[PDB]
Amino acid sequence: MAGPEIVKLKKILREKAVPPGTEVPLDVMRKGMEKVAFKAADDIQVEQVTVAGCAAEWVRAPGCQAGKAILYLHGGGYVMGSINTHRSMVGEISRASQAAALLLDYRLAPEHPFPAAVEDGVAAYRWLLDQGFKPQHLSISGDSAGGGLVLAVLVSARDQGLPMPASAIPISPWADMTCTNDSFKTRAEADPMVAPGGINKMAARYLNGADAKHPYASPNFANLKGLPPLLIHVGRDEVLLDDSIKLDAKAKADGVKSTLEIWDDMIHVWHAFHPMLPEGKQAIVRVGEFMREQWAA
Repeated sequence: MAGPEIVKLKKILREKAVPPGTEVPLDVMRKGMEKVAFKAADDIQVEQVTVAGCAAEWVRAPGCQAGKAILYLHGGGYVMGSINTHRSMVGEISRASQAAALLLDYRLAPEHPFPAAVEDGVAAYRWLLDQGFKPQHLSISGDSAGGGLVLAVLVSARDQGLPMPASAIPISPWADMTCTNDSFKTRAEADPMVAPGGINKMAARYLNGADAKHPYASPNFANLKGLPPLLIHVGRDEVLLDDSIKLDAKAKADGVKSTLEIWDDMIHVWHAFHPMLPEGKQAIVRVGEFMREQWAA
C-alpha cells in the first residue's frame, strides 16, 4: 500500500507524458530528454575523458575510494540518452558505492545500430583494465537499455577472454528485444513510463534487421555462465518486470549468483527520480551497498 511520493510522481508522469500511440521524431525525443535531465548535486565532480573513441566523464561523488571504478551504461532505448541525462543518478550511485563511475557516451542507433553499443561497452571495460583497475575492483551498472547492455558487455567480454568484474547491477534492464513478455499487458496500465510501439521502434532502430534473439542484443537468451554476482532492480509496476524475472532465472540456471529485488509500487528506473522519491534514494543506497559488499567479498 503506496507512499504519497510515488503517487504524486506517477500522476505527474501521466500528466507530462505523450499520449499513447503517438509517434514522436527521434531528435525531438533526444532533445526532450536532454532538456528535463536533472542537474547533478553540487558536490559531484566531473572530468571529461575520451574512452575507446567515445566521450565520457568520470563522475566522482565525495567518499570515492582510490582504485575502484564502475563502468556505467546509461539508458535510453539504445537510441537516446547521454552523459548529461544520466550524470545526476550516476553521481548518486557514485555516492552510495564510494567509487568513481565512468559514464560512457556509447554509440547510439539509428546512426550506429547494434552491435556498436556493445563494442563500445566492451572497449571501455578493456580500457579500464589498460588503465590499471583490477577486475576485482570493478563493477558494471546500467539502467533500461543500459541495463541489458550491462549483461551484453559481460557475455561479450567473457567470450573475448576478458576477466569478469566483481559485480554487476542492471537497473530495470531491457534484456529481450522481442518485447513479447506477459508483463507487457498484465503490467501495462500500472506503468506510466514506457509505451510501445514506442519501445518496439527503439528495438527496430537498434537492431536494424538483426536477430532480436542475438545474445548480445537480448541477453535473456545468452549463455550467462561465468558472469560475476548480480543485483537486479525492477519495479512491480513496469512493463519490463518479466525481463528482470527472466534474467534472474536465466542467471540462476547458468550458475550465476543472482539477486532480484522487485520493488513494490515502483516504476521504470525509479532510481532516476531520487531528488523527490524516497524509494529512488533508498534503491541507489542499496546499489552502493551491494557493490561494496562484493568488493568486500
